[PDB]
Amino acid sequence: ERVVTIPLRDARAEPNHKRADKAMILIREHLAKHFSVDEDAVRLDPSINEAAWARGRANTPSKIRVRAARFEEEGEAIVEAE
Amino acid sequence: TDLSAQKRLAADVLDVGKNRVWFNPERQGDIADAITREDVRELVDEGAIQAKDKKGNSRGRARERQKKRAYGHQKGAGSRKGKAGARQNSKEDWESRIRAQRTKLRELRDEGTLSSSQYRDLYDKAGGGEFDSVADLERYIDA
Amino acid sequence: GKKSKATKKRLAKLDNQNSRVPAWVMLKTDRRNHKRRHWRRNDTDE
Amino acid sequence: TGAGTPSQGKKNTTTHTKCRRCGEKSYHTKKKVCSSCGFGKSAKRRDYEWQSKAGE
Amino acid sequence: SWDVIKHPHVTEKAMNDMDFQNKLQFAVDDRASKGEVADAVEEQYDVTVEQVNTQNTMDGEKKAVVRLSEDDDAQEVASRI
RNA sequence: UAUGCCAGCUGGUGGAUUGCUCGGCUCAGGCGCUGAUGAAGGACGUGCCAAGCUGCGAUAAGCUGUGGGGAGC
RNA sequence: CGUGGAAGUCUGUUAGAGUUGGUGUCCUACAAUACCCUCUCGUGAUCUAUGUGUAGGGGUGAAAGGCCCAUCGAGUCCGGCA
RNA sequence: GUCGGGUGAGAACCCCGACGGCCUAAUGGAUAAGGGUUCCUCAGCACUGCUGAUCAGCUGAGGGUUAGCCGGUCCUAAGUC
RNA sequence: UAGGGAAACGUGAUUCAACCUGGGGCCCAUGAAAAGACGAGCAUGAUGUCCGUACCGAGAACCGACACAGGUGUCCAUGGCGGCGAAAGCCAAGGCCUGUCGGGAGCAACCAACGUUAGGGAAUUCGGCAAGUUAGUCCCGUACCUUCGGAAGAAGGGAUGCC
RNA sequence: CUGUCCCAACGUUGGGCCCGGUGAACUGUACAUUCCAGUGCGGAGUCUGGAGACACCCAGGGGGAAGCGAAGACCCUAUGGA
Ligand SMILES: [Cl-]
Ligand SMILES: [Cl-]
Ligand SMILES: [Mg+2]
Ligand SMILES: [Mg+2]
Ligand SMILES: [Mg+2]
Ligand SMILES: [Mg+2]
Ligand SMILES: [Mg+2]
Ligand SMILES: [Mg+2]
Ligand SMILES: [Mg+2]
Ligand SMILES: [Mg+2]
Ligand SMILES: [Mg+2]
Ligand SMILES: [Mg+2]
Ligand SMILES: [Mg+2]
Ligand SMILES: [Mg+2]
Ligand code: NA
Ligand code: NA
Ligand code: NA
Ligand code: NA
Ligand code: NA
Ligand code: NA
Ligand code: NA
Ligand code: NA
Ligand code: NA
Ligand code: NA
Ligand code: NA
Ligand code: NA
Ligand code: NA
Ligand SMILES: [Sr+2]
Ligand SMILES: [Sr+2]
Ligand SMILES: [Sr+2]
Ligand SMILES: [Sr+2]
Ligand SMILES: [Sr+2]
Ligand SMILES: [Sr+2]
Ligand SMILES: [Sr+2]
Ligand SMILES: [Sr+2]
Ligand SMILES: [Sr+2]
Ligand SMILES: [Sr+2]
Ligand SMILES: [Sr+2]
Ligand SMILES: [Sr+2]
Ligand SMILES: [Sr+2]
Ligand SMILES: [Sr+2]
Ligand SMILES: [Sr+2]
Ligand SMILES: [Sr+2]
Ligand SMILES: [Sr+2]
Ligand SMILES: [Sr+2]
Ligand SMILES: [Sr+2]
Ligand SMILES: [Sr+2]
Ligand SMILES: [Sr+2]
Ligand SMILES: [Sr+2]
Ligand SMILES: [Sr+2]
Ligand SMILES: [Sr+2]
Ligand SMILES: [Sr+2]
Ligand SMILES: [Sr+2]
Ligand SMILES: [Sr+2]
Ligand SMILES: [Sr+2]
Ligand SMILES: [Sr+2]
Repeated sequence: ERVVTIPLRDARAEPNHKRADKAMILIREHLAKHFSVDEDAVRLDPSINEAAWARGRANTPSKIRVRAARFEEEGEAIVEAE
Repeated sequence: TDLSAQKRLAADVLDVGKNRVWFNPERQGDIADAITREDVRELVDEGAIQAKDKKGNSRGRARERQKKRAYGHQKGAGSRKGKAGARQNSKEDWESRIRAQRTKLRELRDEGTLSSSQYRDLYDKAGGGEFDSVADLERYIDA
Repeated sequence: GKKSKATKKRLAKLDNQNSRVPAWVMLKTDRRNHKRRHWRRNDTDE
Repeated sequence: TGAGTPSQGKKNTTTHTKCRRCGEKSYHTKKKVCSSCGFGKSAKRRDYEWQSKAGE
Repeated sequence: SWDVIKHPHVTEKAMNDMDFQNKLQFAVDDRASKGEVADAVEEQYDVTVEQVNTQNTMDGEKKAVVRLSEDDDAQEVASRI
């Protein structure tokens, strides 16, 4: 378990009106890479969802502090905001 | 589980719109077994099926604006959009003005201040548009 | 539209004709309803 | 307005209906005459020699 | 010659009218009136009819909702037949 | 030697072909009017379970009589 | 000066009606006449629903040979007819 | 639309919650015509659905429309027989 | 001491759709008919049959071969802010995520819709086609011509927020 | 007044491109890697002479196939029609 800062600047490559959707994909991709798990195994708690969608679908925050844990037999990650 | 049939029933039971009825995420299985309207009422009482509160637009910002405008502010040339006679109907203003002038003259006749001859002279002049307001009428009577 | 008593009987018959050929007829003849009418795709009388 | 597709939208009038006499959907409910059997026009059934080829 | 009562209409809604409202439901002949349905039920079951409500069903037949008096019990009349 | 060309083999696809005929086509002989005693035609019914066809008509794939027929239906 | 509130009157994407330009989009279409913006009329010779009438060398036509069920310098169907 | 979760052999699109949106003479409510069972329930996915489907206006089976006082019915209109 | 509401289970006011009732004006235009009702009381009792009644009413239940961006009548025209407004824009009630395929690449060329472009300013083109400019409201002010109505919002100039 | 132009640039959204799923049509005498000349019913990928040419695939804008679409509406002809 550790606290990570996820950069969400690559969501600018995706069209403006859909930024929140890509942000949520970037978060899952980052936690899968850094915690050495599969993207299917990363569980994002609704706190992260509400954080990225806070100012709508177009105005997403450039960064996001996230607390993630790593456990189990197959290997998975439960993640939340702070 | 498909709770859409119950959503329709809960909406009729609670007498609220479908989008405002809430179902407990932990009690989905119990709401799934809810076939009848009596089963729904039982679940309403258990607190499993609730109705959200309907929004009402806040009139606070409007009330503050209504106070400034009643005091004479926020009605300058840069705030007016309609034409002059649209903001105040000229026929309605004449109705307001002339009824007020005819009531003042009727009160002064019932008081004995003006005779039926003086009244007639002033009534006909008021009907001819000689007095702007009631104060302008009183200013003519007092010489 | 407002239907009469006779129009109602006719529409009723058309609905009854819309049923399948029973399971037992398939066994009796040793192996299809050609009058299969849909409310949208097909058209009735009147 | 086009005479094709946009003019087909106004078509919600009932004219031709099931006939009391012949059973065909040809009883014009406004004219009270059947276009198939002639019910409402004649006591005799509507039939014409041109409904078949001349030598048949 | 046609008979008035064809057969009893026994469905779940027909039972709710029998258990709670003392009403028996019948599938009758479509040429039969409310008064004719009333008489025929009294003459066949030895009951007293108060009100008859009819409907021309989408099955081509006529359904009649027949309410009996408080002296008669609808559940007891339906059990013997 | 990939992509691939020609012919064939095994298996498809397709339904020609050959064989078959409960349907047609044409010729011939016989016969030939029905209806207010409501025809012909149509509608809707009618079966244990019955959608189509056929039959039938609230006595509803049927009722009665006589003759034939026969151990099946 | 006021009152009055006339008008095939004006502005108006009110409803509603219409259809100038883009010769835009589409053009095996969403559509056998469509989409978007622009534009015109909008108390009157106004618009509109339903009912009703006029029928083919005949109707109907503020007239374009327009329209009479995607059909019109003579509708459609079948027959004449191979 | 997104994150969780539910059901399921199977879930991007079936259901629950949350978050985020869209519609305001309409994308809301009541109806005429016209449609004709398309309505509700259960069971289903061979068909139909611009992908998928456990969903459905689809498939199958059942069920459902109750009136002295709402319409028809009655009256007469242009007009028709 | 019906009903309904967890509860309270209000009182006054303004503007007032519906509905009621009057006054005026216009016509080379004159704005249905019939059944029925009233006129013509009260009690008690009986009777009141027959037909329709589901659902859709539309960017999927109608017409258009289609779950068609088309077409298709009525009533809700008084929900809040806004403003002249049944306008815009925003938001309730209510409805919806079915104008129903998705995933991925700072995502190239090219195309459709579109924003911004220095200096020049119609040189473009048959032609300012396309785009743009102007704009609401108040004050001042307003030419030729004219059928005296008009032209006319001519033009031109100034103002405009908040406290 | 201005991107109409000088003279074009950068950006925005949807496509376009790659992947899963769904899945048509137009068109097809045959052969077919062509180019330059020539010839031929005088407007040839196919004849003649040369030149060039290892095969397959992706994206592109459309030079050619006198490209595809429609038994030319112009013109003439018919002892044709209206
Ligand atoms: Cl009704
Ligand atoms: Cl008055
Ligand atoms: Mg005035
Ligand atoms: Mg059924
Ligand atoms: Mg009834
Ligand atoms: Mg008309
Ligand atoms: Mg189900
Ligand atoms: Mg659709
Ligand atoms: Mg410039
Ligand atoms: Mg030039
Ligand atoms: Mg222009
Ligand atoms: Mg030719
Ligand atoms: Mg010519
Ligand atoms: Mg001639
Ligand atoms: Na239909
Ligand atoms: Na029955
Ligand atoms: Na290849
Ligand atoms: Na004979
Ligand atoms: Na049968
Ligand atoms: Na005057
Ligand atoms: Na237009
Ligand atoms: Na004009
Ligand atoms: Na003719
Ligand atoms: Na979907
Ligand atoms: Na308002
Ligand atoms: Na530009
Ligand atoms: Na080319
Ligand atoms: Sr249809
Ligand atoms: Sr026109
Ligand atoms: Sr019509
Ligand atoms: Sr006649
Ligand atoms: Sr004849
Ligand atoms: Sr049924
Ligand atoms: Sr006008
Ligand atoms: Sr043009
Ligand atoms: Sr388009
Ligand atoms: Sr076109
Ligand atoms: Sr344009
Ligand atoms: Sr106007
Ligand atoms: Sr012929
Ligand atoms: Sr509705
Ligand atoms: Sr399957
Ligand atoms: Sr449904
Ligand atoms: Sr009548
Ligand atoms: Sr008043
Ligand atoms: Sr209803
Ligand atoms: Sr529509
Ligand atoms: Sr149109
Ligand atoms: Sr809402
Ligand atoms: Sr779909
Ligand atoms: Sr800038
Ligand atoms: Sr110029
Ligand atoms: Sr020039
Ligand atoms: Sr100015
Ligand atoms: Sr291309
Ligand atoms: Sr031609």
